[PDB]
Amino acid sequence: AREITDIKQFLELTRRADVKTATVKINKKLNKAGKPFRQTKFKVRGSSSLYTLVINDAGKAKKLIQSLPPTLKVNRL
Amino acid sequence: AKFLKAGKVAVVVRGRYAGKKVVIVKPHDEGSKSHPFGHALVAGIERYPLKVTKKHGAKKVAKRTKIKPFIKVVNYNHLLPTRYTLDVEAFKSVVSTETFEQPSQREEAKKVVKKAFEERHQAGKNQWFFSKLRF
Amino acid sequence: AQRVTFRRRNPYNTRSNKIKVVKTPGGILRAQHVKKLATRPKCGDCGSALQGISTLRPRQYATVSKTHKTVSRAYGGSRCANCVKERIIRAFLIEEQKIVKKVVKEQTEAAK
Amino acid sequence: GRVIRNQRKGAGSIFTSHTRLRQGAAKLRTLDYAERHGYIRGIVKQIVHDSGRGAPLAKVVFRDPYKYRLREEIFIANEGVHTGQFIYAGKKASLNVGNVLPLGSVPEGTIVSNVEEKPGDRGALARASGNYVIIIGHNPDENKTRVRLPSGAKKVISSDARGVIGVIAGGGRVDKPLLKAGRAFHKYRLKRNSWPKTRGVAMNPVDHPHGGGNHQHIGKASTISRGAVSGQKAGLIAARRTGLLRGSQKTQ
RNA sequence: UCUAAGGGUCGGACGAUCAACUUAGAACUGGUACGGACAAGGGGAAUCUGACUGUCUAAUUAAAACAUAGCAUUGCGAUGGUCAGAAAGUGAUGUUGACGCAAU
RNA sequence: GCUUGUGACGGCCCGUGAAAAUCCACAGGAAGGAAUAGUUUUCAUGCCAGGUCGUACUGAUAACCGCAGCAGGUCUCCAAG
RNA sequence: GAUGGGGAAGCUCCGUUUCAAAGGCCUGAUUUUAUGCAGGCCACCAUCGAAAGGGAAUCCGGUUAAGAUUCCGGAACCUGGAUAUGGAUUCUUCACGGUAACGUAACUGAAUGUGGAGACGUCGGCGCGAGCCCUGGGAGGAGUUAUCUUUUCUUCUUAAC
Repeated sequence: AREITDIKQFLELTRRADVKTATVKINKKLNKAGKPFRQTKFKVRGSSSLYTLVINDAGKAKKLIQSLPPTLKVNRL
Repeated sequence: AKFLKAGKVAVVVRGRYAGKKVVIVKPHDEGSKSHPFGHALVAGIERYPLKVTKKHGAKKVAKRTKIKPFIKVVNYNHLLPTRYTLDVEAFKSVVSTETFEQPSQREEAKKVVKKAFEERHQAGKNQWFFSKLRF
Repeated sequence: AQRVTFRRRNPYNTRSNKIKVVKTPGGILRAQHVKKLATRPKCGDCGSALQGISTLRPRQYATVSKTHKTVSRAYGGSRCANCVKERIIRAFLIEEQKIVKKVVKEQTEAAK
Repeated sequence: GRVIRNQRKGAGSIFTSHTRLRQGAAKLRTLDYAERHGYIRGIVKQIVHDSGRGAPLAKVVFRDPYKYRLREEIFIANEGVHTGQFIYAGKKASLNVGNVLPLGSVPEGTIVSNVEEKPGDRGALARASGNYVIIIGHNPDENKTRVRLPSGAKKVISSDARGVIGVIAGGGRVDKPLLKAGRAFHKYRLKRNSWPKTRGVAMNPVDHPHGGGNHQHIGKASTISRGAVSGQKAGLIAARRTGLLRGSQKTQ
């Protein structure tokens, strides 16, 4: 349902409580000029909404996977 | 003849404060930059005092007579000029072009107009203005 | 050239069995039943569509925030700005003319 | 023979009034202390078409004297009355169009509508589009006023009976030919199952006195004693006379 | 097979760009045919009769019969007219009131 | 363009073209409310529960009614070049 | 179509707010108690009657020999009931802003009153949406290929919320 954009307010969500699981999707999308890049979506299943955070910069993305609580069942790919 | 004056009481006839009594305090008959039209700096009540009976207790009366004030720039066209008139001295100062912008200044003003108005209503010097006008 | 069906036993083209057609992610055409449209809450002293007030079917207003079904003036929903502007004036002018209607007949009382 | 058409009507059935769409019924205010002694001011909120009845209604609303609330009555509208109009009711109300006064409070000449037959019955006489009653004179030998009814007849009712100044609205509706059966169809559709009408003379004897045949014709005077028995009253009922007149006025 | 006429958008009497079909005209051509199948009014002059549209004898009669608008007559002001019921604190018209209801 | 939905208009009437449940809102101001602390669930979020009966298929030149797998009858939606 | 009633020898007929003593909603008192009561307003008022009228809320994919808006997967919404954290509000107690139309993430409100939505005909042209129809480029697959055709056919989709 909902999309999130504050990379910080996301991070509160990742603890939150009711949030037992989440998921990291990877898309081989391509930019306006058209060069194959790595979009990566962070989906977080809360009790009654699915907040998916979209990160287009591959750099800041592969970092954030190592900022999720270690007690959250991240499904990779 | 030319009424729009220092201490004229009028009824706001539009927007939120619609229906409520006020006193003009600084007329600005010419157009302001922001505010390119005939307007007036006013101060009226927003929450009137409540009614008072013999049967009322000590602090009940003290409570039923608090008065939530308000201050506004308001277009002359959104005003019902009244025949009534109220002295503007104690607040004359607090209400100027200055006090608009910076909330706190609008705030300290209301603090003062409220002390003044609540005062006016005790030992009923100037009444009417303290009643609701019902429609 | 793809054709469709109602998705509920009602086979008659009534008002409550209005239907829309949708291409699904299946790449297939499908009917989808559509609720009947809401109408604009109207102003209760001139009958005009209330500005600022949302337009849901009636029970929906119970699932909506208060800001959606009012405005900030005397008579939020209810009446229509030009009708409260008329309304106040009419009040003030008459209550004034009362005092007069009153004082004027007290003068011609003494005159007698 | 058979029960004739005019007898079958008494039984309701297929012949009752078509009333779904009607507004409420049309009445004066119930006669109270307000109206018995002073006046009471209402506004006419809307004026409205009533199915089956050419002649529009006025929905006029009054404050409740004994409770905090509004009360809407349904007047018959009187030509000239108009939304936003104030309506004054009762003994002291002044002689303007639209108000409702006791007959006993208006001068001879005054013309009124929806007038009560007994004081307080809430309106009986002159109610259809265009009609009215004229007050001809008064007689305080018991509170009576003498009037003229739309039909011609004079009638003396209690000066306490109320009327509403003016005539009923809805013009001369009847001045326009109906033109085609369909207009009568729709006409009677909002009233009652009285249309079309088969002549008795086109029925067989079982069905009607006119009935038998070999050439169409009534075969006996169509002019019936008032004391004839039902089954027999078809035609001209207690006709004191019959035939073409060119009449021109009534009873005066 | 040609001719001409009929729009849009954007840059200051033109200029650029996009997009439709329709209409009138002309030449050419054929075993003179071409709304090529399909589709698709026969017409006129009168007499009887009912004005019209509408209706009915399901299964021998659709009519010139019934209806109809229009015209006219009759009864009735409610303690009323007309009609219903064995009777009734009963009922139709009537959520009515003569520009109405009822009966021909 | 076709089918549908819808709007702002316009024509028509001696026809002017339901009702109730239900939901909201305003007017009203009863009353309850803080300073070492209360008000408030018409804002966001979170917990729990949602019973009973129907639910197959035919719907017609063979699933209905006409003694029948009868050339009759029997209400509707979708609609390509 | 029951009921106070009125007819009828009676099976029953009439009548439905009607010539009727026709209820029940809040909550204080009381904290012997969750409870009898002290407030009090409002009520010409059985019920049945629509699987086409009115009406709280669900969608797409997948699945069976036979069920699917009902199962599965995923994503929602409504209603009743509980409730806590956050946020908002207030020493000017029950919010600010905007000249105004009005804005909003909220912003106490009993009785009583009043207003709105439920809620409404039919025909016509005109505007707009959706699905469909026709169609260019390209990426695929099918077809025809003695001769011709950068060709013929076909896939290119997006739900409730």
